Amino acid sequence: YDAIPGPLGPQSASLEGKVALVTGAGRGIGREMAMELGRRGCKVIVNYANSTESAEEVVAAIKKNGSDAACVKANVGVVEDIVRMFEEAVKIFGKLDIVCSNSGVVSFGHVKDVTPEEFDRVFTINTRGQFFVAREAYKHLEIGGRLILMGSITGQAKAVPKHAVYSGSKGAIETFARCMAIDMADKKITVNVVAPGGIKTDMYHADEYAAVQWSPLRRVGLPIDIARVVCFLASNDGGWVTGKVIGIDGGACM
Amino acid sequence: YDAIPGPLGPQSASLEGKVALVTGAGRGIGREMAMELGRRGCKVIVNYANSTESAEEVVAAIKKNGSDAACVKANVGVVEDIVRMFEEAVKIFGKLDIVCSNSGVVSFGHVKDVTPEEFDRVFTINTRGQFFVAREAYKHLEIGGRLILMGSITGQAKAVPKHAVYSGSKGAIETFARCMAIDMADKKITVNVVAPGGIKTDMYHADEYAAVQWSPLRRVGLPIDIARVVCFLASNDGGWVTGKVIGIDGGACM
Amino acid sequence: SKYDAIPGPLGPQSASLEGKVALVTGAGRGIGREMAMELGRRGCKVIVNYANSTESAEEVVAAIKKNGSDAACVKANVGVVEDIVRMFEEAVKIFGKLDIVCSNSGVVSFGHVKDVTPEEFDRVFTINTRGQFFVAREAYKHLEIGGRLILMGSITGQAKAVPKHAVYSGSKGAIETFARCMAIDMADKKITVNVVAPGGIKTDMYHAVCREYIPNGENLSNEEVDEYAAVQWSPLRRVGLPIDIARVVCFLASNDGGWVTGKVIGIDGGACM
Amino acid sequence: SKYDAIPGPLGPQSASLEGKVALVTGAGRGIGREMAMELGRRGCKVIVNYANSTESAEEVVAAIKKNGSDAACVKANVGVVEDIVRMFEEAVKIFGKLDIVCSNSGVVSFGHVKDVTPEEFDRVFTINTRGQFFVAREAYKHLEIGGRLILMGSITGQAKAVPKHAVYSGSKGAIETFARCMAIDMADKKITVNVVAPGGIKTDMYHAVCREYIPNGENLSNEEVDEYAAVQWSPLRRVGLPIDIARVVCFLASNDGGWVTGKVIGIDGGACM
Ligand SMILES: NC(=O)C1=CN([C@@H]2O[C@H](COP(=O)(O)OP(=O)(O)OC[C@H]3O[C@@H](n4cnc5c(N)ncnc54)[C@H](OP(=O)(O)O)[C@@H]3O)[C@@H](O)[C@H]2O)C=CC1
Ligand SMILES: NC(=O)C1=CN([C@@H]2O[C@H](COP(=O)(O)OP(=O)(O)OC[C@H]3O[C@@H](n4cnc5c(N)ncnc54)[C@H](OP(=O)(O)O)[C@@H]3O)[C@@H](O)[C@H]2O)C=CC1
Ligand SMILES: NC(=O)C1=CN([C@@H]2O[C@H](COP(=O)(O)OP(=O)(O)OC[C@H]3O[C@@H](n4cnc5c(N)ncnc54)[C@H](OP(=O)(O)O)[C@@H]3O)[C@@H](O)[C@H]2O)C=CC1
Ligand SMILES: NC(=O)C1=CN([C@@H]2O[C@H](COP(=O)(O)OP(=O)(O)OC[C@H]3O[C@@H](n4cnc5c(N)ncnc54)[C@H](OP(=O)(O)O)[C@@H]3O)[C@@H](O)[C@H]2O)C=CC1
Ligand SMILES: O=C1OCc2c(Cl)c(Cl)c(Cl)c(Cl)c21
Ligand SMILES: O=C1OCc2c(Cl)c(Cl)c(Cl)c(Cl)c21
Repeated sequence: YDAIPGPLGPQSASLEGKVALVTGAGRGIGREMAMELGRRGCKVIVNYANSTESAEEVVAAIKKNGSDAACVKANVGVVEDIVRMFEEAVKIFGKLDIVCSNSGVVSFGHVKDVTPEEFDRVFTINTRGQFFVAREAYKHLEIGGRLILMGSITGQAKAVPKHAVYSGSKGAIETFARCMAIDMADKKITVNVVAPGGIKTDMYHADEYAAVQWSPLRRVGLPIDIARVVCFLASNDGGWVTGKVIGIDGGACM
Repeated sequence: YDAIPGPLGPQSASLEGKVALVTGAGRGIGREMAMELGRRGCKVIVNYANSTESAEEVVAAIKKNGSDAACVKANVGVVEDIVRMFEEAVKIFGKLDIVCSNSGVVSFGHVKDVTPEEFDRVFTINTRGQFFVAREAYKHLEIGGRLILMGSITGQAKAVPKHAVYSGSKGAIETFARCMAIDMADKKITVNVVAPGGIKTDMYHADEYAAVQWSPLRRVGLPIDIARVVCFLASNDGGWVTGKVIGIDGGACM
Repeated sequence: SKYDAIPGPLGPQSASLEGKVALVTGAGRGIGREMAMELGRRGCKVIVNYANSTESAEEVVAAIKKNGSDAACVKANVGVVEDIVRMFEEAVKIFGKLDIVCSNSGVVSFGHVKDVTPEEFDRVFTINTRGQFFVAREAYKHLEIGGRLILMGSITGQAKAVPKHAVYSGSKGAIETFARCMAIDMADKKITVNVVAPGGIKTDMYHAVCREYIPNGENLSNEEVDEYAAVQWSPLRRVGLPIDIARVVCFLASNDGGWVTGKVIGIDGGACM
Repeated sequence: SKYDAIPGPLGPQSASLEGKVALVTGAGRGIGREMAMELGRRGCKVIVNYANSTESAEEVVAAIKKNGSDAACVKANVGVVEDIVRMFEEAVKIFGKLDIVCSNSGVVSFGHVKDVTPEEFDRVFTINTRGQFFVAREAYKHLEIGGRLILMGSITGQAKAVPKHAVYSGSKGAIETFARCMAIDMADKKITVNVVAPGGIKTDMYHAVCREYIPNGENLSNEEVDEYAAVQWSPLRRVGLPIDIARVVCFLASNDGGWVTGKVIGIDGGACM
């Protein structure tokens, strides 16, 4: 039990030769996770449901940076798509080392106005979808693999009105991480959740206020702020971090 | 702002003349919530989905203790039932002061073995169902009302293997409570979650180990242990408690 | 099977504090005074501890007696462990037993971390943290089997946007961990240990430092402060009062709180700080 | 728009600590020594603080130099605020600047709450809590704009089943609140403040009190202890090592940790305590 796990020094942060799959990587945070993982030496499978041109654009940009990439279409709201996606994925690069479950949708509304269709739309993607991406990831990941789920500051936020559906769909992910860390540990896979505060993306648009209001550091959160933490968790540096929820919001209070 | 909210002294704990609706009150924890609320002076609407004979038995026992009660059949997995249930409910006693969302199902399985049907079965009742019972409760509750949702120690537990689905369905409730407390506060309704540890019920069966293992107090948790906290929250004593998660597990660590 | 035994009475009596003896530290003023009054109103005999406010302490004692319950004041400085030990010995000799201990005494403190002196850090922690721990140590020793220990925390223990409050906040955050750990130890006597964590509450502490939680509120009128506390710290749109806290303390102090141990109950009207 | 500016380098360089100067308290042994070594391995110049282990401190300093990075030891007792101030002044005069401060020094303590003495409580809090706060105060003052402050917590800050550990656990729990509050204050210099909360880690502290976290483990062999720690505290089935902690500290210390502030990162292999 004294045996050092992995390399001492900077190489422990290396993602060289790893293969990562990121869901919803054609745009926003998912796109930057893919770009950054690629820059650190990973071959990346860029999943998308709709944004096809965007997806091929991410794949091309990743190749331009020196790493192989490919895209796979799949809607996480359909478990059959998720199963197919992983089967396709492992055949592209031969194995899967890292899985970043990032696909998600936003929603707003006073609880009184929430319809079952809106609730179902959000939970099927943000919660159910991530659960099943996690199930398939467990099956296909290399022993010693990595699974990073997507949460949000709203999972624990205390002052966000008209956001019960969205927040609740994200809060659930935090418990999944704790519970899946136990189950998936039998293949030495760590399972963690990244919980971004506000981050500039299309979802975000739906700067000075965000800068001064949600951060003492006085700036806006960017996709790269999240991508960097994902790479840490995905590396050997994140080896003793499992079942945790990492808040990435610049010291926000919401 | 110096005006005292409600009566000073013991009367602040009184539930005399209140009308409460409890979901899944024909058995287990829900049955005891109904009995105890009744003993404290509440008229109780006993909801059930299947246990009809059990439901009428709870209603009869509550009457025998000195309070009026009635039962209403409704499956929380069907939002149409929930809407109907509340419409029926308010017509029985004329108003609704307290709503205890308690209906829930248990589930077990290593993440790898979870099917979409099992995941959906559990989330539709434990999460989606409670959300919609909450939505209708908001609509029908008296200004100054009370909404108590049902959680679990598993929402935050760290060592329960093969329980991602169940735990996650409960963890979501904790975020709902925080978010609904904001929305529902416009009618002065407090929203909280009770999170029981192991409690002796039918679900439980699925004593010395539970006694010594999950509690320094060295005994098993009972439905009344939960019912009592529910009554506190439901009373004027719980007036400044909103958006909170109250753990009721005798000091357990799971 | 023997575990099927119902702990305590079924029904409203489970919330009764009749014939209970409680001790409240810092009960001459603020939240502590109201805890004492409310506990007295629900049937408890109360030992009203105070360190300085003698006249106020006797006023609370007289008021509690007027409401129909016995009371007595005991002077003790929580920053001196010898005083606490002496206080508990005097307490059990006044009423014979101790069923409930409410550790409430505390001081507030403001200042950017860069400006904190070892003397200021020491002053706050000696009362808020060290003091509560030894009041707890003694409460464990003297409490009845099946007793109750309620510690005083604060929303600041978990708050994320309170600047210039590291010392005070940290002194209350420590209490949350004490509750979890002491709940284990004290359970060998069936004592439950919990923390009440209030948000802003109208008391002398409130008035003094209230403006220090409000961005550019140093020039706020008292009404603009109350109004700011009402709308800003609570969806319920009102200010927190000592009675809001006293009521939860009584719940925890009663048989209703029997399965509640090692917990932190936030009492802030749904505040985000 | 100006907020679209990317903070730091894109790619692997963002994890680089090249040309950084770090100070680690209690770096002569245990987790602190490894933090120093690993920081040194990633390109940092390190000030190895120690209070007693002089020979060990110079050994760490020599080892760091052998790995190709400069280092120097500074003696200071964290329980004495004057020592900490002097330590920071000496530190910035050795390497010219300070980019990273790792507050690691700490002592362990065991005992049922009833048996805790004011001297034992004071000994632990003066080093674990008071000491870390003043190392933090000074780190704020001397750190570069955009610096890093990593405080040492523990799984015990939130643990729910550790008996006879209220003093130690409480001293670490306070650190979690300090991080949230200091992150606000220290942000005016763009400094991020976080806490690393390890589970059981093989060091001298580990060996001594390990058996005190294991029910009836007082008669366990060293192997049965390691084996118990392996299976009992981690689904990953292995014991935690100083390097497991050092790696996370380096992440936080780098540009990768730029948006991570006011957080507590648990590093326990998924333990439940
Ligand atoms: N940006 C923010 O402020 C925060 C975001 N988050 C979470 O981070 C994640 C990324 O957010 P962000 O990048 O801002 O989002 P955007 O709205 O910019 O796009 C997010 C991604 O979700 C994908 N997606 C949606 N539905 C599906 C689906 N059914 N199957 C597969 N992929 C799908 C989209 O792909 P496609 O184009 O193919 O539809 C898109 O790639 C989300 O889960 C979000 O909830 C959390 C906190 C804050
Ligand atoms: N007992 C324990 O250890 C713990 C329980 N809990 C939660 O507390 C609640 C009560 O648990 P417990 O009493 O032990 O459970 P039981 O299994 O004894 O029965 C729970 C209740 O759920 C009701 N129910 C199930 N489905 C529905 C539905 N579709 N619509 C309406 N009611 C429904 C059942 O009614 P019916 O007969 O009509 O089907 C029953 O009344 C649950 O939500 C549970 O998850 C949380 C932590 C611990
Ligand atoms: N007001 C608020 O908004 C909040 C208050 N709290 C906590 O609640 C507790 C009481 O607060 P509050 O009533 O507002 O405070 P006040 O400022 O009104 O004073 C409260 C009590 O503290 C007592 N006290 C101070 N020092 C000592 C000491 N050395 N030994 C014994 N008793 C002492 C005082 O005694 P004496 O009469 O001798 O002066 C007084 O009885 C504190 O622990 C506080 O930090 C937590 C969150 C919010
Ligand atoms: N090991 C574990 O399982 C865990 C450890 N921790 C925390 O990590 C930190 C280090 O732990 P670990 O390496 O195991 O501990 P060790 O017992 O191995 O000793 C660690 C360091 O603490 C230093 N120290 C003690 N007192 C002082 C003082 N008064 N002033 C300055 N430095 C002092 C020691 O200095 P010196 O050489 O002079 O003796 C030593 O360098 C502590 O804060 C500890 O509580 C947290 C969780 C788990
Ligand atoms: O936690 C607290 O301790 C004292 C206090 C005051 Cl006096 C006020 Cl006004 C507010 Cl808002 C808060 Cl949150 C606190
Ligand atoms: O939190 C801790 O501080 C020291 C320590 C040791 Cl020395 C051991 Cl062995 C274990 Cl298991 C834990 Cl959790 C801790």
